[PDB]
Amino acid sequence: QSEAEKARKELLELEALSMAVESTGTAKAEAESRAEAARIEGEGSVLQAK
Amino acid sequence: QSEAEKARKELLELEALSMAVESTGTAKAEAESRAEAARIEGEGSVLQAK
Repeated sequence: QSEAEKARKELLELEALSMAVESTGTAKAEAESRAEAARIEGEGSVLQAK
Repeated sequence: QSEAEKARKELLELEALSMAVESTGTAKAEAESRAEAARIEGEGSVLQAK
């Protein structure tokens, strides 16, 4: 079990990176989809006001 | 049982590291996913206000 835990620490160190990529990708993809829509709506609003 | 406890201390000393990696990786992955989204929303908000 001690040898399994030496190996398991490295697996947990890798899962911490896989979980950071999956979480940041999801959060960034949603936030950037809102930022693009709000910029399109904002640039459109400047012309509509004109 | 005394010989088993000498070996078991080393296993528990290793599990304390595995448990620190699993807990810190989970906490960091969530917090950084919020920090990235809140930065995208903040930089987007500066342009929307402009």
